[PDB]
Amino acid sequence: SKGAAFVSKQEASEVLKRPRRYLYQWLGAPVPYPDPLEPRREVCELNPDCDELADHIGFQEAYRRFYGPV
Amino acid sequence: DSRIGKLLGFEWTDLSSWRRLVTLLNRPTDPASLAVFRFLFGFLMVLDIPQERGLSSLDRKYLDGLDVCRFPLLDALRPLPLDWMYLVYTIMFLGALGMMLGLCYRISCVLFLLPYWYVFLLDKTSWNNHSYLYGLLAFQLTFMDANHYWSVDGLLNAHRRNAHVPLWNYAVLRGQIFIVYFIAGVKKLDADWVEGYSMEYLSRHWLFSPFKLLLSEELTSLLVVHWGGLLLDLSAGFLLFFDVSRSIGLFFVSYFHCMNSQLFSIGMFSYVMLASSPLFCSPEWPRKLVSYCPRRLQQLLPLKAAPQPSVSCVYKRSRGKSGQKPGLRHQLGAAFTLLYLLEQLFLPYSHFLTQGYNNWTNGLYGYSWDMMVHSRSHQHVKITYRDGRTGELGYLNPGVFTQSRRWKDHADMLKQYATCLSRLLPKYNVTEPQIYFDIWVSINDRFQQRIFDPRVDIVQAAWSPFQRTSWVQPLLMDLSPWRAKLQEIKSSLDNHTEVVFIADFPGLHLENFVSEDLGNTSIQLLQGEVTVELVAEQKNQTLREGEKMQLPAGEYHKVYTTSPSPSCYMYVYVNTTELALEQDLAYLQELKEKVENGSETGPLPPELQPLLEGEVKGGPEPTPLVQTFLRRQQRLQEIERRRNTPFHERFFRFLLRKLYVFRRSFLMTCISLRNLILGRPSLEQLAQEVTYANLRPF
Ligand SMILES: C/C(=C\Cc1c(C)c(O)c2ccccc2c1O)CCC[C@H](C)CCC[C@H](C)CCCC(C)C
Ligand SMILES: *[C@@H]1O[C@H](CO)[C@@H](O[C@@H]2O[C@H](CO)[C@@H](O)[C@H](O)[C@H]2NC(C)=O)[C@H](O)[C@H]1NC(C)=O
Ligand SMILES: *[C@@H]1O[C@H](CO)[C@@H](O[C@@H]2O[C@H](CO)[C@@H](O)[C@H](O)[C@H]2NC(C)=O)[C@H](O)[C@H]1NC(C)=O
Ligand SMILES: *[C@@H]1O[C@H](CO)[C@@H](O)[C@H](O)[C@H]1NC(C)=O
Ligand SMILES: *[C@@H]1O[C@H](CO)[C@@H](O)[C@H](O)[C@H]1NC(C)=O
Repeated sequence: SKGAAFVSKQEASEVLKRPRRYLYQWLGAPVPYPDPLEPRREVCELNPDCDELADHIGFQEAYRRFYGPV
Repeated sequence: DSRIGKLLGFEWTDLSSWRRLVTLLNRPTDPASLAVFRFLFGFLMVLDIPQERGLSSLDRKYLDGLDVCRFPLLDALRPLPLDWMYLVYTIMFLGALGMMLGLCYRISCVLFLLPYWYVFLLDKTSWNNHSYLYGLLAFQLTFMDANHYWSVDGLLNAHRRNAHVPLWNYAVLRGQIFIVYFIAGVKKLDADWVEGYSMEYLSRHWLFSPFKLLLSEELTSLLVVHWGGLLLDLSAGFLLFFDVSRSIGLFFVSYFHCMNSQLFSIGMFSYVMLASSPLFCSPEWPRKLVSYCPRRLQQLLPLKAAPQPSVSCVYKRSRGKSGQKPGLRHQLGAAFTLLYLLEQLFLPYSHFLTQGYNNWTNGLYGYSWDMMVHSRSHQHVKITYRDGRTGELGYLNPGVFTQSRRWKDHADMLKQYATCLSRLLPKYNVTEPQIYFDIWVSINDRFQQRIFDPRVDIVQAAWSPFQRTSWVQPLLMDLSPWRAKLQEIKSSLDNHTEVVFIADFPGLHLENFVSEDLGNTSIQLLQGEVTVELVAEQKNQTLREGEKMQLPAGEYHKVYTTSPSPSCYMYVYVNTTELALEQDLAYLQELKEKVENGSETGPLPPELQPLLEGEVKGGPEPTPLVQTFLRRQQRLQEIERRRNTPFHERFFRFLLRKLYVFRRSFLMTCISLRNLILGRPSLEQLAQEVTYANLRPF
């Protein structure tokens, strides 16, 4: 439980979980749950943000160091 | 004169000796089609750099100071700082522009080639067939004399203006496209493609609507989607070469590429293939097209006069002079053509040498041309770590310190991830760890099953490229026919119940924790022998075929396999909390409908007043049920409004978004080039510029 990296035993051991899907949405649209590998890397349709890269650990601090207080 | 000579374009006697082969492979040929293809390829790569190569998103992928686990082919390769990466992409853009305009063609091709392969080899997760094809085409075009017609370098140099080129420039490109089509076709001669499992659900797209007038969906998903693709791959391989079958081949191939562009999000690959299709036509089609225009257009379009002699071709001398002896560049061209085509044929089937990369599929993805042949789906991923000092056991967030998710399917990427975690965890108070992985995955709708041994420490595991990995679980092809029966079980359920099918090896066991929400969960055994243990009271029951058990909700349980063969079972569960919330929401909706239509004359409860008002102002905070109802109603209205949108608005938004991407890429590149050249200013100025760069166009 020391940071975002670690998880508890309970959350790690839930096999029967509702999966958020790399392609399209679990909520709607065809073929979300099957994986086509060749298509380009993009995720659930939302506001004009292309990728999940901003969800990485420590993104805000590194971005502030490099490009200042945006 | 001979029919074989006319059909194939060369006589048998031309192949009798090496010298005649060199002469055949360096005969004069018109340059026009090659020039048109060079222009189109340059334009498409220029459009592709700011979109798929990731220049717009590169500020959030190679950010300095961030700790990320990379996946390069060679561990020696490492990214440069962000600014030098933007300089590299700038050099790529300049090379692409030079190739498009044909200005300093060889330097432009080199400047596009070296950075492209540097970026390609740096990350294995961004590999795919249509990037490998672009790399190969850039490699081929570096040597070809594609700047002899409709090129700025022709205007700056008389000797290279509308000149002949050797035949092998066309031969290599035609061979590449033929190899792509034929290898893709043969790779799709698989049990999962000819039977209707891969791409089973793509028949529901509205583009296939006319086919449904004459065929059912089940046949439409087999005859048209699957068999049609194979037949078109082989035929488009063969038809385009011969003059008789070129028109029908062009029509079918254009239709095929347009549909692939609309159905998928592959990118510029469909347009590149469309631009490569005309090369099987005669070499001189742009010239006759230019001839068939009014004089006013001819004053602007390229030259129509016959091409002049060149020096990079072997000219047969009919003046009685002895034939021109081939020099060195001609022999090198012939050898390059033969060896390159042989290597291109060999490489897709080179998976028996690099066995370290082999998996349930064959080798790394990108250079096999097996497009849309295998579809995978993952259920669970558990990463356990044991500390080397205290002995504590803990669990990691599955997608930690990573940006892609192909590491769940390849042993080598798993080993790199394990080493990265080993180096990084000591920053988080963890000594020399031992890391274990447990990943469940199913390919083409089979039983979900482990892919790596969950009892092997990946940090200290053994891996070499040219030896088979000893901790990759085999794929059970003996359980394939069950995919029939399972589908029937998928159709026997209500709108709420859900099913998950599991197959497990002997000796191994699965520990699971049913959450409190998933009440009324059951486990049924399909084949083999298992024992289900509840740890709350330490009670284990052995289940035989066709037996069902009601598992606890909110407690741990374990399933052990105790048969000589793998055991297959199934979890069938229903989410009780969602059901109760849905019933309550339906009751509330019924009450508001009674209020609106005049019924329920009595005063409404206070908790219902926010629903009619629709706004929380000057009153108590709403209950969670009211908030959920209002959120659902607002979401439904938003979706309904989105559906009712005219086409022109969607087109305008698409154009504005693309313009935003291009503008952001250009501004970020300019900022970093200024940083490199004139140095880095204060933080406030950097923040101001970055805020300006991200602004929406409006
Ligand atoms: C998605 C499909 C194949 C994968 C693919 C892709 C995406 C490519 O970009 C390829 C480019 C070059 C070579 C092979 C490629 C490839 O394999 C099948 C798509 C099938 C399509 C939707 C069916 C309609 C067209 C058929 C052939 C019409 C036939 C009509 C019959 C009555 C004869
Ligand atoms: C618990 O879930 C089971 C499935 O795990 C459901 O059982 C269904 O119950 C109805 C009762 O009328 C039968 O018609 C269906 O055939 C049953 N489904 C099966 C066997 O898959 C049910 O939703 C839940 N039952 C209880 C008692 O909570
Ligand atoms: C219930 O039965 C299972 C069936 O295997 C038991 O699992 C074994 O447990 C012992 C220790 O109790 C281990 O040494 C064995 O290796 C386990 N077997 C396998 C195949 O892994 C389980 O222990 C039993 N539980 C109780 C409480 O009696
Ligand atoms: C444990 O890690 C925390 C969080 O990173 C850090 O503040 C601290 O220095 C570490 N504690 C010890 C006792 O090493
Ligand atoms: C079950 O339904 C509840 C309804 O609130 C939802 O939050 C949850 O994500 C679902 N899944 C599980 C595993 O509880």
